[PDB]
Amino acid sequence: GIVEQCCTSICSLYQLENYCN
Amino acid sequence: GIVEQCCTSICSLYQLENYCN
Amino acid sequence: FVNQHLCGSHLVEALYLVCGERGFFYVPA
Amino acid sequence: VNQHLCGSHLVEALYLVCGERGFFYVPA
Repeated sequence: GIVEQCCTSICSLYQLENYCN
Repeated sequence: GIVEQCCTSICSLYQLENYCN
Repeated sequence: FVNQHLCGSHLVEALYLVCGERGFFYVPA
Repeated sequence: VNQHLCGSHLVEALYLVCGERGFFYVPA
């Protein structure tokens, strides 16, 4: 999920944006 | 530049942001 | 060395920015 | 799913994340 993607690892803008809505 | 960092390569949010102001 | 990781409030706050009008759902664990 | 921000997508990403600071874009 986003923590694994963006906190443990480094995430790109569109990976982040994918968690929107 | 922004093109080496974010297009050729993959930038983090903070790397992208660093190009603001 | 400078940290690229978004954790905690920093991640919420990124979400807040990139999602703008779309909103977002978030759960801190 | 593309990680890479290219071209007019890069300028759009900056539009977004810079908000009221705005930004300087140059391709070179």
